[PDB]
Amino acid sequence: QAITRSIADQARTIRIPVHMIETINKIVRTSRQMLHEIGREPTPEELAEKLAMPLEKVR
DNA sequence: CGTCGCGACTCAGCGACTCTTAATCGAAGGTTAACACGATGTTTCCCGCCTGTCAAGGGGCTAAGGGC
Repeated sequence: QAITRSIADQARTIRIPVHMIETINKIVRTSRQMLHEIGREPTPEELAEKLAMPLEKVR
């Protein structure tokens, strides 16, 4: 928890927030699982509904 | 009358900064526990004060035409 709490801040050079880091990690994990099971890379508009979040927020 | 007890000695050894001078084209890949109030900003309208139209009215100044 401390590494994930600190890696999410002092790793991007811009100090991305912890919740945004976890959201982008969830997005990349969903994209990886889709590439592994479904097939080709999904569109960014599809990842918004794949995680049950706003379509504009994922963009 | 020898050496060794005890001292320096310089020799090796080990580390370490630059790669002329202008130029042939711009970006560049990964790492994947879950949730919760709280205090902290973010973003919309909504009136407050104020700013800017053109208009209406008018008068006052300027000037042009007519009469003696």
